[PDB]
Amino acid sequence: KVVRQSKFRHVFGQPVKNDQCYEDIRVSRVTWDSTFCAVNPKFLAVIVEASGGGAFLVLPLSKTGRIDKAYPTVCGHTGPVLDIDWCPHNDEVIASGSEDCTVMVWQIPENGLTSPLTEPVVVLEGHTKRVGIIAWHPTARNVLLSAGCDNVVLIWNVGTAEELYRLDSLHPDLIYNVSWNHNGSLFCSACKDKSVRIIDPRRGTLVAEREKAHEGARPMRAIFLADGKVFTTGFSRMSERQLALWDPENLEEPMALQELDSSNGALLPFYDPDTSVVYVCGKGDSSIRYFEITEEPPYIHFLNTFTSKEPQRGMGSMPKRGLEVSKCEIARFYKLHERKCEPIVMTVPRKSDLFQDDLYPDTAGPEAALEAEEWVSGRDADPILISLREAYV
Amino acid sequence: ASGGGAFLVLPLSKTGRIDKAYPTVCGHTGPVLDIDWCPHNDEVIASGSEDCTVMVW
Amino acid sequence: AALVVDNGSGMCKAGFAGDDAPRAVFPSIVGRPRHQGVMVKDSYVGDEAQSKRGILTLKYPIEHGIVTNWDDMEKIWHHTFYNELRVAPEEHPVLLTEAPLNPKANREKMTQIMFETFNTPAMYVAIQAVLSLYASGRTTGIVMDSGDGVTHTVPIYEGYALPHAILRLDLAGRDLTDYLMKILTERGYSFTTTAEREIVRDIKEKLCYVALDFEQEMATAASSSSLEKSYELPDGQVITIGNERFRCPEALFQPSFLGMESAGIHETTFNSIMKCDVDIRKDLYANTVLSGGTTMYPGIADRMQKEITALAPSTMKIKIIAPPERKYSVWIGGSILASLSTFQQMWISKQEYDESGPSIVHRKCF
Amino acid sequence: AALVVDNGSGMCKAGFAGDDAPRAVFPSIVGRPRHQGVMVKDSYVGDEAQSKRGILTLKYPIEHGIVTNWDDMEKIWHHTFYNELRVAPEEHPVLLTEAPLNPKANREKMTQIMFETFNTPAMYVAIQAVLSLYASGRTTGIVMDSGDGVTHTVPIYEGYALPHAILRLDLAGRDLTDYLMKILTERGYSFTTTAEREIVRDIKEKLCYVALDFEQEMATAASSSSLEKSYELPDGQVITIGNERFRCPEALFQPSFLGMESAGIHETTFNSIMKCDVDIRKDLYANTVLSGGTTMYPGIADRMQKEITALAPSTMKIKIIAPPERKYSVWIGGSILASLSTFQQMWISKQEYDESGPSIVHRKCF
Amino acid sequence: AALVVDNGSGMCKAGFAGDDAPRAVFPSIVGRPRHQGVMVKDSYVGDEAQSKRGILTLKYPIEHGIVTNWDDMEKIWHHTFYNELRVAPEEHPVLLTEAPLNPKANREKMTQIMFETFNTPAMYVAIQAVLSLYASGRTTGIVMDSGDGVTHTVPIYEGYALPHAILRLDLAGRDLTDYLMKILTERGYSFTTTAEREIVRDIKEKLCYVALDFEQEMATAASSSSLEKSYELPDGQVITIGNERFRCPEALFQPSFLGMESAGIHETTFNSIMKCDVDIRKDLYANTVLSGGTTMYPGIADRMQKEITALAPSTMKIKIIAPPERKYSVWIGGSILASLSTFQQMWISKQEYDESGPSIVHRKCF
Ligand SMILES: Nc1ncnc2c1ncn2[C@@H]1O[C@H](COP(=O)(O)OP(=O)(O)O)[C@@H](O)[C@H]1O
Ligand SMILES: Nc1ncnc2c1ncn2[C@@H]1O[C@H](COP(=O)(O)OP(=O)(O)O)[C@@H](O)[C@H]1O
Ligand SMILES: Nc1ncnc2c1ncn2[C@@H]1O[C@H](COP(=O)(O)OP(=O)(O)O)[C@@H](O)[C@H]1O
Ligand SMILES: [Mg+2]
Ligand SMILES: [Mg+2]
Ligand SMILES: [Mg+2]
Repeated sequence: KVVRQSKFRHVFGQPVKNDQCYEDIRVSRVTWDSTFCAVNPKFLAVIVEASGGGAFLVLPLSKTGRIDKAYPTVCGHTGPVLDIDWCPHNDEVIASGSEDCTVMVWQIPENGLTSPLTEPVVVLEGHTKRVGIIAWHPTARNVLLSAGCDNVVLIWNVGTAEELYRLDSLHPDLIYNVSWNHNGSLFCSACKDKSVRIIDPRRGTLVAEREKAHEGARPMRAIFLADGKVFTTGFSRMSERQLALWDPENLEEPMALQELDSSNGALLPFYDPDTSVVYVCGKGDSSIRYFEITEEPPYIHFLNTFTSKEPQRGMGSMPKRGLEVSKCEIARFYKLHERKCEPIVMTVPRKSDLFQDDLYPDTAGPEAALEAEEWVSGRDADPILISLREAYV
Repeated sequence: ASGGGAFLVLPLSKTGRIDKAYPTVCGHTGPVLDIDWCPHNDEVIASGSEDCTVMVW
Repeated sequence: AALVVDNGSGMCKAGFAGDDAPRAVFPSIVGRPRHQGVMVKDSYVGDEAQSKRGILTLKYPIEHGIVTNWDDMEKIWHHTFYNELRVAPEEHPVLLTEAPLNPKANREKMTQIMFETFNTPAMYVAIQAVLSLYASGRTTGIVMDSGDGVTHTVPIYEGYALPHAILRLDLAGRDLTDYLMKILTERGYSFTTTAEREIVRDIKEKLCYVALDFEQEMATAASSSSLEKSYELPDGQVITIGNERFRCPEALFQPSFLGMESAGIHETTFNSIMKCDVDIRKDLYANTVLSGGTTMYPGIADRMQKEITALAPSTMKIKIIAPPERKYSVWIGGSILASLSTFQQMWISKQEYDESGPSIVHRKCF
Repeated sequence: AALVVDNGSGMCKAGFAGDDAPRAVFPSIVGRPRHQGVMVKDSYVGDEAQSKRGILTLKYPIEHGIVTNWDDMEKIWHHTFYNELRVAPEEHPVLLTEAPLNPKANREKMTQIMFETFNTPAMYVAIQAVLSLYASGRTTGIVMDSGDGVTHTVPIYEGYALPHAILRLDLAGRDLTDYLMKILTERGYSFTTTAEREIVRDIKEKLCYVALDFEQEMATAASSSSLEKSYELPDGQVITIGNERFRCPEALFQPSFLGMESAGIHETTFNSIMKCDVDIRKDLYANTVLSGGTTMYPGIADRMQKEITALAPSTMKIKIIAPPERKYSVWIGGSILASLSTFQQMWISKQEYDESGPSIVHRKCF
Repeated sequence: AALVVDNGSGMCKAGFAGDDAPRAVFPSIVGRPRHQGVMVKDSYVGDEAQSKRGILTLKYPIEHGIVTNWDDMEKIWHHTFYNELRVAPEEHPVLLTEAPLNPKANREKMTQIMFETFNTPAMYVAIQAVLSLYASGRTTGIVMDSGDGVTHTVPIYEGYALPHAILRLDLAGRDLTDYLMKILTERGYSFTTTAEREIVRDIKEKLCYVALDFEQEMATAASSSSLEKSYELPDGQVITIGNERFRCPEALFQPSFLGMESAGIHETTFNSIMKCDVDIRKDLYANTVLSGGTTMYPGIADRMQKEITALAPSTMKIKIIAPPERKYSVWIGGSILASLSTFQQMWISKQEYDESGPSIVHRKCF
């Protein structure tokens, strides 16, 4: 009664040792506000600065320490790379969007890169402007979403290089981010007109829209939760960063609205469906704040904040399959400095050294539920769940 | 003194902390070695320095 | 209804969050009989031990801020919840106070006792010096907390503490009480037993004061009877003390009276300020806050201002803040803190402690 | 109402076009706490960081004219538009300044930030040395812009710049501030933290000067106390400095004091003139313009005239132009340029940048 | 028979040129009585002050490499020549050692005392870091001289010093002794007086070590008693310390433990190398020489190698040279230098000093 019932009220962040970091990495200098980093249990992908065109550095997780300046990179784009996203169903497939108005899908060798990679597997050319948004389908296999600066959202079939759907007359201004829902049947997007839109891609219709979700003119984000709600980070009229929770069945007023501070930089939300914990990481900030989303009011509970002395240029989150379960680790964040990638370990303090069933429920596995052909027909399936107990040592 | 030589002359009533920029008797070009008040004049003092000169103030 | 417990070396103040003054203030003593019973309770804690101290041997479970006996420590806490506050400890969250630079082992035992013996639903530990700044409504200042066991100087600037500049002086009220006993023998009064120590402590709290100029006061007391005062013993005898009124508190500013090599409270406060950054010393000079019962002598604030002014540069404004309620500043600041809506995130649940241990208490605490 | 923003290594000057002086001048520093908060903002930029520097670690986003952290660089610009000027960047065109021989990558990042992060309607980037010539009302001359990060010598003849004759000297005010810190230790004063760096910088800006004859000044300081000056620290302590007043600025003319192999500012200016064509050296000798805060030392113009005269032939007339407002010459020239009727053709629209990219910025800019 | 005197902040080493080890090594302390004599020498210097330290107030004439009292400084020198060495100072030339970047005023006073007070026939002052490199038999390398008052990093290449690359760290053995005193209170042991400072210093010199992995060592110390050691106090009491063995030396690599904003000795050494020319950094990486008593911790060479390797490029070979006799490297190098045939030209006569002054001492010395 005195203390709100929670398991993550004492989660603390702890950066890894110096020898476990990645140094001498020329991180990208693009003003586009993206994560600049994508990490799977196998490789680490960081967008890097190239003299000509664009490239991103893909290196194995075991390759820590100082990185050679002549290390091979994935340099195939003729323009700077904006977004990178690993395939959830294939640890060696990554899609990258660049300023050359194209989307390329790459195949990474098992042991890494020995020579520079220039020829991709599939080149997607459907955008007339730069593509800064990429999101793989959580369930359907080889289904990729790309949203360029032409205010056009495209659904691609990576296997057949086919454009499944085209959504043009749905965003009047610049699109900030696009996030799929749990099953993959819907996706939410934040636009420059301060409007949150829930759109069905297979039907091309607007499900729900909230105009002026955040009154500020600064960039804002919108992501989908596991239970089916929308968590948005934005700014107020007084240039104060806010967090909001929206019900897709009732958007007249937000369920929650909390103000964090008055600093600049867009807030990038990192959602963990297993723990229902949202990690808010602002660009240029030196702190990581995590909040728990529950049904009890005010539906947004501040847990704690990890504080550092160096601002972050980007940040990627390791999925559940790559975490160290035996050490009660629930999240790992690869914080990007200007010349270094510093992993940060989020650990739930527990006296017992055994496997914690409550901390690790069943998580989505690397096996696709449906296929591209099946998903187009209208089939909906939940992600296949695996057990994290086998990872205990 | 950083350069030359000087000695601090202050009234007996001026007690407590003394300002670092308090005026001194800085006329010698070398460090002052000895000072002696005139017994017959409480306002006359002679000083000897490393510049091989004796100055009466 | 959260509980605020400020347990010191000599006195224990307890109450409820939101109140203006502690509801239960009793001495932190445990008395045991030293004679044999001839007519047909083996320990007394607090005021009941003070009313029967003639047949008891009084012992302080805390000495110099160090708990010398944890069995007697639990008696003080048990007496607080059940006999003084008359509440169930398992139904109210408890806010506790700790000395600056408190060892983690001391905090672990205090946390373990509250959660395992008294089964408190929630518990938090706060720094006494920080709480003293809460009561004065300040975020910047240096707190000179002089209690019964030890004296501490904690500089705080804009809500940020400077542990490297925290200085400790092993000289407090109990050391002054023993010094008064020693110098009262020179006047012909002999106090030796532990029961008579409380009598001398009452004399110290009622007749002692800090002289602005010790040498002038000593000369005045040697040529006049104006400074003379009388005290009535519990058995009706009246004792009379002269220069001992200001000689006993003088050991605070001249620890050499007790054979101590350390410097006085005025120099300890000045040295703590000098250990801070140069850009924050100006704010610490004008925000010197006095806390604790030992700082309750009449004229101690004027002497503190005069002594620090002679040490600080002439361009600095020395301001000694001595609120009339500073004897309970630590508790009042804790009551204010425990009532803030933004403090509810700092509570540590009993269920969280069981599954996590004392590691979550070292974090969330400073 | 066009904005003129002059961002340097140490100071940022901002204001409105047409004004005679910058409205906002604040240090280009970002401070972050280095202690732990104990009382119930993770970064401070500009003056608010200077007022809290005791508990902060001050860092310069620009070092040696190179932006070492673009995240902190955006904080300076955000603090300029919203906290200093209190204007909306999307409603006013912004005129920016760039160092001579500015890398194209540096200009691309600055252009991208203003058009995407701040969404400015129009933007233009001008050369600092060219703008400093505008303030003096000249079209021909060599500008020695010595600031906080780097010293530049830019010869301009009849409105035509000579990039091949532009010389760079990695020695500016910040290097002199560090040198003053090193030589102040010889007098017994220890300044080590970043907070004390700003204190030493204040000493340099108030007590330092350039001696016409360094050897004679050293002899004068070694046999007299007339060159002594006193400075009061923030904590009220007073320090005295002697020959360090003119020894610190002497590193500008004798870089060997810092272990540097390069030549002094007088020789760098002369070498830049000799790199030009013979027919234009006569006009550059008589039009030597001093710009930046590092040229504000008393007597630097007389020393510069004496040193250059020795290097130059006897028949050439050496004239050093040191306007009293040369600390803000870059901003003043920018406000003059942005107020011209013929400058409206040099603006670059946000819409033009979105459809053409940074290619149109490399053109129309020098 | 020339004399080699190596006077430091904490210890004074003296002897004769040509010997392999100093003949007299005694603490650089001056003790004065703090009680009143009741039974029918007002100062004690060196070992006699250490034997009577229970009734004396021990004071160091040198603090942080700065002589805070020249009257007590002459007592150390007088005790050196007459009590320890038992020689006449006027019959033997004296070779003295000075800290890097020594102020000229400090050198003038030392020269004046040796010639006017002790009337030495000849005298010379050498840099401690250079003498440390003499003992190792090298002409190229960077010397990390950490002692009792201050830590210095001096890079030398082919016998040429680089004063601009010399870095200073205000953190040495005495700061670690005070830190051990602070963290020993968390274990229940109270050391406050100056006499107990020498006891804690003895504990540090006997039980402290540097952990290769600090966090791993803390985990080992928190789950086992293998890192536990016992120390016997002079009065027979036995104290026991655990993780404090490696926590106290860790302040060298993490100065934030003391609230200091500066960097560790590993980064200070790395930063000094980076301040040198690029063509000489390779030789400095492989010739890192440790000197002083503060570098005598077990495992400090391995930790320094690991920390510097993480900073330097992977293609550089990091070699830390830690000779077993490095506690006396400055004296041993001075003994070697004073015995060289090509050194007799560097002596300065008393007659020359009388007719010329300290000017001839600033020359012929670096
Ligand atoms: N009015 C007073 N004048 C002088 N001394 C006092 C006064 N009131 C209390 N004291 C002394 O102050 C000491 C410490 O009181 P307190 O602050 O309760 O200690 P603690 O910090 O251990 O709780 C007591 O030993 C008492 O003798
Ligand atoms: N009166 C002064 N005397 C000497 N130096 C000064 C003075 N005023 C400013 N400076 C120096 O000028 C430097 C910055 O000057 P300025 O060129 O105006 O800005 P920036 O170099 O940051 O563009 C500062 O580092 C400061 O030390
Ligand atoms: N074996 C040891 N282990 C750790 N520290 C030591 C050891 N021996 C001496 N020290 C430390 O070295 C410091 C002084 O060393 P030294 O360089 O000889 O003195 P100085 O710097 O005054 O010349 C002392 O403070 C002492 O604590
Ligand atoms: Mg108390
Ligand atoms: Mg400038
Ligand atoms: Mg030494």
